[PDB]
Amino acid sequence: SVDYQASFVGHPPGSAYPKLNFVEDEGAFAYVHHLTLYDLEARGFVRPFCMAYISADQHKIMQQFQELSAEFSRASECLKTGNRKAFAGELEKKLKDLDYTRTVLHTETEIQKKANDKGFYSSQAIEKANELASVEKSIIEHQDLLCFDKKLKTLEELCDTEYFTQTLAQLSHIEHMFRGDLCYLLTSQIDRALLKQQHITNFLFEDRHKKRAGQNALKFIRQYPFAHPAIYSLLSGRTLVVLGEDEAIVRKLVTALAIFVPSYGCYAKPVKHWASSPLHIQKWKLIGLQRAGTLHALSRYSRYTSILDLDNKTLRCPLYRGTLVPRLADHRTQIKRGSTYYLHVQSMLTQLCSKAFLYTFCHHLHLPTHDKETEELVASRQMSFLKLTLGLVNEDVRVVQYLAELLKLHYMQEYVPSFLYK
Amino acid sequence: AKTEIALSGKSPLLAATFAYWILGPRVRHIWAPKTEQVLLSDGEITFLANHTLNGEILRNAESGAIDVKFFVLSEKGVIIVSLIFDGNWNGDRSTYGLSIILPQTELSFYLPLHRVCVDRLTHIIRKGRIWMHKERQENVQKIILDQGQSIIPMLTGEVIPVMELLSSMKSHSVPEEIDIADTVLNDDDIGDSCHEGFLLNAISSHLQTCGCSVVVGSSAEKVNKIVRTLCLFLTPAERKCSRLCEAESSFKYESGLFVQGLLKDSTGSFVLPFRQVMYAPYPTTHIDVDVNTVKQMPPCHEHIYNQRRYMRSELIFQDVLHRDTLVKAFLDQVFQLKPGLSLRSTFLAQFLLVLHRKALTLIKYIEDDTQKGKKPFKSLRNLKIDLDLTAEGDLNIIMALAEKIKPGLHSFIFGRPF
Repeated sequence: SVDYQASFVGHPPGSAYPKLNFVEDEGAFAYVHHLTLYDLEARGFVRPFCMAYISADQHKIMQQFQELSAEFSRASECLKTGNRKAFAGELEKKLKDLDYTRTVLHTETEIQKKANDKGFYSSQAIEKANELASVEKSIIEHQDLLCFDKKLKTLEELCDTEYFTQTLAQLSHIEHMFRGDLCYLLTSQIDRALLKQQHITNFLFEDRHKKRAGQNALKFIRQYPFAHPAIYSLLSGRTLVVLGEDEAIVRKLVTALAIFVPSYGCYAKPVKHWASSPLHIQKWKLIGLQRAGTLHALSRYSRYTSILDLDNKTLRCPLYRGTLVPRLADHRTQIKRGSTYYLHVQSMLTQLCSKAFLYTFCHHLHLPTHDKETEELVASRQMSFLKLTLGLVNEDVRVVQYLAELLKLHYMQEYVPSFLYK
Repeated sequence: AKTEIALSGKSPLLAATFAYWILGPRVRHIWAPKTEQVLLSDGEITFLANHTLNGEILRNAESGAIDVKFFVLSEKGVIIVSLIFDGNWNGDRSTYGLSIILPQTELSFYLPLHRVCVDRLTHIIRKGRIWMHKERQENVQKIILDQGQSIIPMLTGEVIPVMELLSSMKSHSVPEEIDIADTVLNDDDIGDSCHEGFLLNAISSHLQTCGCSVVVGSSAEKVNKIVRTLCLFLTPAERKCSRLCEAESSFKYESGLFVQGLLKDSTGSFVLPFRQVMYAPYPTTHIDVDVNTVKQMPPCHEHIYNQRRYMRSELIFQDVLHRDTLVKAFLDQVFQLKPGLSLRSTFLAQFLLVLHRKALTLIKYIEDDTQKGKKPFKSLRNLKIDLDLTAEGDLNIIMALAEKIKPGLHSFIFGRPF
């Protein structure tokens, strides 16, 4: 029933010194990393007391076995270093305690009595100093390479865990790592398993309010008119600013649409998210300005801009007939969790990356090319889009833009109208 | 107290155990590996078998069905995977248990196979659990007084391949980590109606079903230059559970793994074996390199299970009808990336990356709509258009990467309608 089984049948009968074994179930579906904590002041001078963690399905362990049994390796070993460290030190402490016996033993024996004792107890009083001094060297070597107190012995063994916090840190961190189900987890390995080989697609594009940072955008697109070219304007760029009356909203609704921005590369993000109004500058491709001084750079930079007015709707660059953004965003969409809408967005961008990936390469489209030199090749590059399934001449800009992002980094390591409607 | 079976190969696994349950015996009879230079002493093995015994004794209220065990003993380095049986009375723990014994440092090799191994053995007990009433023969009570002779035969032969199967993957050294594209794709372009038209037909078929099937050809090299190619489309944990087939190594169709091989098709008509193909985890293809054709079995979980239901208790079907634009895309330009360099692999992953991510949405998507009684999804008509899934070639593919993550997903959607 309700959880009690941390040691119920989570303890194999010793069965080896460091061993790591398994249990079946009925509802247990368990796993055990049997670790004994041998205690001098304890019967057999040993203490099997093995902490691990137990989950369900028999599977989210079995094929996930390594790192769980590679971190239970690190965690359970870590505490073993600690209680021994308390135990190793205190053993000589009670050695000195019994060393004081000899200090009295010598005085008592044969002082005036002339050894009126046997005294064969003195054999005990000296033999103990040997094997305890022996297991000491066993402890330090074992450290580097390879009745109420009896249960209360477990206390300091469990108490010194609290001190030597690393054992509390890992099992806390372990409880963080694995979760209720492996699958959403399992992809995360696979997702990052793939990412190792391909990194060019990583910098060219985006890759913890992310529940809200997604959900707000879904509440954005699904019920905000004219928002469609906004994404386009944002995706293509090459700049955008958004001003509003109360700044209590722009913070909320510029983290929503921050997903779409192509970060320059190995940086944090290009969304300044707002500033004052000097507006000198290819360094910041999203700004708030929360605001006739602005109305000048409004028109002085009639190129590379856009606006908003929550008071009465507007923008600057609504020209788009293609189908790509409709796939990136359709107002007749049923995506619910929003966080999932992030995934649908996140996935699609890889395709946009993928098409963009192709255009950079193919080693038949750059200046070395078959037909001729002047502009035929620029016509020739157009026929690449026949292989590259463009949407419309507007989409030609996007994929051409991502070259510039990709072209720049390989290089480093080496005109538009404007509408508006209510 | 032993039976020596030589293994064809270099480095097989270790022995197996068949201890009995009146008084719990350490071990009844032990199978043997190839005539190796040095083994692990039976006396050590006898204890190791007896070690699970009292561990097995620890179980209460024996079971309803056969259940698993698995040991790794750092002391006396070994990896053990035992079973608990269902008793004859089903309450009196007449368990006997069995486990192939595995040398240390080979759990990396083992663990991806662990599904294979349990499957192979759990069938043996399914055969074993009768319970051997042929040993309940017409015989005098002196005979009815029996275990150590009449039990081993049907146990012997049916457990012989398991060591060979496990030692097979060392021989058919299926690529563990990576490959430079000694596969097809390293070529410039095949450029022809048949082969290029074929190449798409297979890979699509290789995907709408999770697990590929034999490259049943007659070249043993051009036969092996497809199995390493169609396996770029599967996980690094699936770089194994595959086989690079070898020239006449007398190796049958084994249900467990889901990329395979053979050669020459037994020089004549050879059974699938029709019985063993169901016992695979998925439907699968029927790729050739002789005919350059393809086939496939019914949809992975709405009809194999029903076919499974027909045949599980008894004890080349269709061609690719679908042409995903997404894969027709992929394959069309992959050769256009000027091969020879590292480009295609990256593109491959980016293609692949999409599928898992695009799979993951569909995972989240359907699991988002709260499952309830009278409440299936029923929104597939919305689902198709919504997620950019309109090419029926593309839908089932991502629907086919579902089951590899949510095994019950595919029934959760098609069980009610079909």
